[PDB]
Amino acid sequence: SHRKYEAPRHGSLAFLPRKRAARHRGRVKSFPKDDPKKPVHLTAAMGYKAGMTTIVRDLDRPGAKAHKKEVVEAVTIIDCPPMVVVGLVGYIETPRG
Amino acid sequence: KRGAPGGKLKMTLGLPVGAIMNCADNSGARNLYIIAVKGAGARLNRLPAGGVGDMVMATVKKGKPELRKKVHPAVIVRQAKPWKRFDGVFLYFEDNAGVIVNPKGEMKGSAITGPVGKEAAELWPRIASNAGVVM
Amino acid sequence: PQNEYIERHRKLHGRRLDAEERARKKAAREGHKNSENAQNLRGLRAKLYAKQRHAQKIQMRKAIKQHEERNVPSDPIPSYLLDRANPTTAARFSVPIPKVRGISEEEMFKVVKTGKKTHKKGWKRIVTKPTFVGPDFTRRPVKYERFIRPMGLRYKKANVTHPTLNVTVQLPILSVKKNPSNPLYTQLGVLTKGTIIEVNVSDLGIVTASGKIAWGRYAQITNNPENDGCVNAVLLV
Amino acid sequence: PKSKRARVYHLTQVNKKGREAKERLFSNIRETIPKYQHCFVFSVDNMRNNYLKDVRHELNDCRIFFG
Amino acid sequence: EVPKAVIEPNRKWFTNTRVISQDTLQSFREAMAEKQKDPYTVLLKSNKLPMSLIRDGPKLEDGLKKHQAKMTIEREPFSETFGPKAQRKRPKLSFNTVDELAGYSEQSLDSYHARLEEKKLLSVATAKEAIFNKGTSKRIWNELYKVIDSSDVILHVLDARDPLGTRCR
Amino acid sequence: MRYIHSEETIPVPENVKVSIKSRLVTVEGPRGKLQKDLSHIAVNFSVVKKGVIGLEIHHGSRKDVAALRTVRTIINNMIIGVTKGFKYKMRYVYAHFPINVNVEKNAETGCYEVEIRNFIGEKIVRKVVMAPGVEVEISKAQKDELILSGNSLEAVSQSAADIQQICKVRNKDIRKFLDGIYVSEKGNIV
Amino acid sequence: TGWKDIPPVPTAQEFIDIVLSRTQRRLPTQIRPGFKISRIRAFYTRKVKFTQETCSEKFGAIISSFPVLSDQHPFHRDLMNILYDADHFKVALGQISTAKNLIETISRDYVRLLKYAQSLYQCKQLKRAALGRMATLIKRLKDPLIYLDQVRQHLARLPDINPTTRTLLVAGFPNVGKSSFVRSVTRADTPVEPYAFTTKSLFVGHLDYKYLRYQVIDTPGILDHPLEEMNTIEMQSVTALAHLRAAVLYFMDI
Amino acid sequence: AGTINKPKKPTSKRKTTRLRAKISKRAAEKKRKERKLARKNPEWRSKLKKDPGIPNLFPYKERLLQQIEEERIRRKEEL
RNA sequence: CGCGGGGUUAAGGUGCCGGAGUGGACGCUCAUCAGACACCACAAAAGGCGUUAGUACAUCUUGACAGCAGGACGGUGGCCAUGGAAGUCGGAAUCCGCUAAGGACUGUGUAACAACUCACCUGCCGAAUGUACUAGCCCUGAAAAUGGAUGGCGCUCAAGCGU
RNA sequence: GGGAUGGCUUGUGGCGGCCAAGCGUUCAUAGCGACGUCGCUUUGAUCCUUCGAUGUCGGCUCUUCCUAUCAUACCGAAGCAGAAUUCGGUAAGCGUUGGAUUGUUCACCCACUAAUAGGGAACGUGAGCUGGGUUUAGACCGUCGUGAGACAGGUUAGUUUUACCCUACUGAUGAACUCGUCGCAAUGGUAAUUCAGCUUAGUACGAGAGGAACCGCUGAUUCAGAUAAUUGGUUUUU
Ligand SMILES: [Mg+2]
Repeated sequence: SHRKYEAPRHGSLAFLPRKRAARHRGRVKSFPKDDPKKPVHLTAAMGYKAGMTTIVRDLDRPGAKAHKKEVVEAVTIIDCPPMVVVGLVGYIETPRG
Repeated sequence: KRGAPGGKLKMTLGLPVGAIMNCADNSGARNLYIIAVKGAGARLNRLPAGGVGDMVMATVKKGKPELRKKVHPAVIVRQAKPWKRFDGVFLYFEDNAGVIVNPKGEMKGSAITGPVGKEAAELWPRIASNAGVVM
Repeated sequence: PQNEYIERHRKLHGRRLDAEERARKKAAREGHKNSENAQNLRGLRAKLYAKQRHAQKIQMRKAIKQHEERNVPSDPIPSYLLDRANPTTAARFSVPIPKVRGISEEEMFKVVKTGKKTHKKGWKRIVTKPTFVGPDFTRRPVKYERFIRPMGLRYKKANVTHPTLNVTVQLPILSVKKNPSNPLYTQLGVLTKGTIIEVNVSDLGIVTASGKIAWGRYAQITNNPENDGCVNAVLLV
Repeated sequence: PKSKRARVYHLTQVNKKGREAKERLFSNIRETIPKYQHCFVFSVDNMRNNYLKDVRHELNDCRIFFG
Repeated sequence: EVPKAVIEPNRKWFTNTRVISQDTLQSFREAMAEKQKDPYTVLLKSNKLPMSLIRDGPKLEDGLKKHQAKMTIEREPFSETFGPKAQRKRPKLSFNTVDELAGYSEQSLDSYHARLEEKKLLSVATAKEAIFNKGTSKRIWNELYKVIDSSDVILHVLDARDPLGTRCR
Repeated sequence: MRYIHSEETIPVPENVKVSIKSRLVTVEGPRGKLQKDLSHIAVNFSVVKKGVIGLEIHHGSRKDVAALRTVRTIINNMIIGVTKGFKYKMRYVYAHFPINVNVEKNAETGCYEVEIRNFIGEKIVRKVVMAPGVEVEISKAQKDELILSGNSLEAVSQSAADIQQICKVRNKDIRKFLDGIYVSEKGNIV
Repeated sequence: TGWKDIPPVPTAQEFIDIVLSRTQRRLPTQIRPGFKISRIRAFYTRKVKFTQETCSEKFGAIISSFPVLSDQHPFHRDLMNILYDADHFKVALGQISTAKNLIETISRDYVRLLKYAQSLYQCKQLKRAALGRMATLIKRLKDPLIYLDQVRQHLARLPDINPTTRTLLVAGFPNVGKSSFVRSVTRADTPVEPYAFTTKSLFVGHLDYKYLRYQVIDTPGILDHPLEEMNTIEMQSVTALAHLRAAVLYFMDI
Repeated sequence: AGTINKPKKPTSKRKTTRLRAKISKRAAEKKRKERKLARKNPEWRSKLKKDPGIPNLFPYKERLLQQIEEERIRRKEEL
């Protein structure tokens, strides 16, 4: 018979299976859609997570309660030494992708 | 219009249903017993709770006798559970206390004993008009 | 606004500019819409729609027949009885229902179980059909009450129809004369179909040939009270 | 043909005339022929013709057919 | 076992089981006229009688206001009173002259003020506690009616400190 | 019942050139050209006479025979569109807030764009893009009138219906709130 | 305030359709003969109780929404008597309350019978009997429901007259300028026309004098005959003159 | 309805043996019952049924009626 | 009904799974989960502006059905009633004239009128139609709860239905 | 020793009379008969009439499904002025709560809320945990019985205690293709939800009381995925 009291699901089925990642480095599943009218640019970069710290921000958010006031926010520092470009891969379109 | 105020930022709720707070005005009541919180959501087994500036429904357990038979709207002006403001300041008061109001937010009493919270003062203009000190 | 303000606005400003043509087009599509409803609705909604449309066709046909026949009391009553609502008014001493479905004792009574052990005593029987217990009734003690006639199934009145006068009156029950299935059922006063009961006919105003007032007569139950919640009877006249 | 226009039954007093009106017109014309000396033919083309009532009233000694 | 449920033809089914004469009816009417109530007498066995012919009729005021509503509806229906096909033109008034209207209006105002004062003399409140509903449950009253159906004598017990308070009318 | 032969005829004016190939009808006149693919209907086209187009169905059911009337009316509407044109006059009416209608012609697409503002005091800007070949003009003879003209009756009437349907009064009594843009006249340009 | 918050009153057939659709669609419908008899009894008892509760809440809304003429100001009481025949008003609401009580009694009787019913067929017959008797009782209310819906619409469109405030009451014969005066001093949209009895109901407008709110009441005209010959249209004006403590402006055309 | 994008549970046309046997048994029982009711039927039935006749759209109906008159006169003369 | 070889059939089948026909003739049906082993129930004299075949009655070049252009009148604002009510809030009557035809009116409308519209008639046009039933096939004619069943794929001048 | 009604059901009563299109019948004018109709079953009252457990349910945790939709989204109609609604349609995407009450069919009250919809997968018997129907042995009271004892009953206390197997599920390795790096994407899963405030605007609308919405802006509720700068908590940093 039915549940006497309704309750939503614990957890999301979108993130199944709850297994270990197949690689240590994160995979870009999708890149932004190419527009040939745009100037040439790169879509991604790498860095190393160093830690986090605290800031004070001077907020300019009209309509908000903390507008023209100071707010304390958490921020994460990513150490980013410059990358080195060493290669070029070409991709064609096929009926299999 | 229900008594839940608009333009309130998220804060740590310190007073669930069943909590007895002090009565900070001179309406005659000495304490307020929470039985409901305005604007509370629906969730299984979760007790409704409110913070400073929230409206609750409270009965009087101790005080003037003709106040003891009704359920009054009240605004929580002080809480003892520490909470954070947007300037990064964590703070708390030494007691939990509220004031009896009507659903329009106007106070039953005429004076407030002790300080009130900035959230309560900014959300209810009559409490800011009847407060002697705002912290 | 006050009083007929929508009518005043209607007079001062008119309609929307497309209202007449729009209603004309909708009334024109109404036939296709009816056919789509007839062929596309499902379930109880479709059944109710079909029944309603059948009724509409019947009254439409009646109206057309009356318009075709445009160009073409029963019993004698006195003038003081004219224009009032009068009833229509329509050896072998056989009852109108000579035979009904027989009721076995297993259907008639159910076993009431007693005791605290897993094995229960089963000597009590509960009467599962409506009964008439009579006046000045006091229930037997529970230690000596084999037959249980529950209070919620007890009846005192019946809707009795007079075949000659064509009137149905609610009358008190005087006694149960004969249950056709069992003399035990007659003794218990069970009110089932085909049962002969005695009814109080004082309200019907029956006077005998000697001038006496007949206030008790016989009726036969013509329904199933256990299924209907009411006792319906016809006077044996 | 299941798909057809629903013919409207008019719940009004006046019915269609039929052949009886034609025979009545025949009999009226054939009985008004021997009673008069002249038979004029007149035309009212692309006209409202509601003044023929006034013409009939003014020529009360004549007979007018407009069938 | 399913029995044969059959009713034989019989002349007794078509006769009058109980009859009464007019003299007997008049005697019983006089008997109820001279009836008095005695607390020290008990009823042991009722007499089967046509009580609708012996009991006196209801009061004329009761018999008139019992039928006033249907009488008004028969005199003038709902559709002729108010609606798109209403034909009502004159109202029903309790006054006939201007002086009667003035007196009726001032009496109506006085009565309205008096009723307002009576209602005035007579935050939301908390719900009544469920303990004060005790003694009114369906199980308890099933028990009471079961005992009443079972018993011939009923001892109604009253506290001597509050007899009319504890009396169950 | 299957009918052996059914025939329809379309007269063609002298200033019209009609080319039908593989049931693709191209109609040319003074006002331009119109094109319609009618390959979803089984029909035989022919020239039965100078200036008459014949339509035949052989061994067709009643439905197939009846479709020829639709084809006849569609081709006649194409002919009327390339000779006289089609014109829909719409009127916008208001009670309190004047309806602000701006008509522009987009450069890269070539279609007209109609912007509607202040409809019952709303701050949103409604924008309707016309079908190609439809010209919209704010009238100067009368007050609060748009004129949509073209060769395609389908395009002109659909653009008029789009303008009519974008300005719907919502959640208000339509007996009291009469605001909107409605088609007032339909006819030919010439 | 007014009387615009009365919920709409359906006809008898619409009432039956609404209640039976609620019973059919807000409860489960599938019961099986092979189930336990307690389960079958619970199913049909729930059907009967839900039907009665829907009827009871609709009837109680109708009863508690309409004005109580015993509790009104005498002006409002006499105005409602002129407009709607207070006798018919009270008879209609009494019929509604009597039907509500009878439906509750039928529900209690058939629930008590369903406590003792022994099979699904008998339970079904008892449930259908209860629902049919309720439908018959609703069908016997055809004319009061139509009358009460009409009265509800008229009450919703009635103007709001405060009987204990500052008020000008304009009276007289027709065609003397009463509505012209009320239009000139207030914002009320009372029509002005040259024919007699243009105004057939009480109209009210408002004005400000020395920072105070005054209400002005335009009335239908009154003719010169005794009150037994006055119709309802003139008796609205007579009621206003008789029960409203006002400043009377009697208009005359010389 | 949203049947195309979101269809519901299909209705099975696959019968079961128990349902087939029950339907056949009930059909045979109904046949026997209507045979019994036809035997005990109280309704009046004509000895000779009302014959529909000759269709109007038959082209030779009139000459057939001419014939029918000819055999009735011939039988009257012979008898 | 012994163990085998060959031949021929019954019931049932021949689009593939599967041996045998995308066999032949004439038709019918398009289903938003058709139908293919149905007969019983739902279920009724049931509802369909689906599609075809019939039966009966009726109109029709003396012009039928549909349309378009016009007429749709006079006694008369018929009687009673109503603050008002003129065909059109109601109650009851419902006739005559002119007629080619027009109701003491079918609806919209007016406070009441006015005005429009319908019934009916004439002009234009042009040849077959209207109504009600019957028989087929198709749709609806009530359904819950894991994802599934004409055995499955699938099949639409069939690989469905009748012979 | 033997055992452990079902293509059922759903929304509209029964009895009695009358009418009745039609079906029959026209050597008998009977009989069936939908649609209906008529009889029985308080002037808004009363509150001094609650009418019988043989049939037993719960609660927790948790997953999914149905739609017969309570709310949210869109649409049709209503004297629907506005506001708030009512009736109905498509729709299961997403939610559907916190408590009191056992001198009792535990069902009804209270509040919060957008709303606090109804069911199935058990109850057409049935090993998760734990309370009532419920009932071994001890004991008491009431009824019956001469008694052993039994019950119309009421009360108290009271023994079942797997998993390491197969499968399913959740995770984790992995042989064969030399090892490794960078990738593709068949298929399976899939995610967000509701309210409030500022503005529009005291504007449209309204006699008055009152009183919206689109676009734009800012927060919060429920859910989901992460994280430890800060604040709390935790201390075998012994
Ligand atoms: Mg005037």
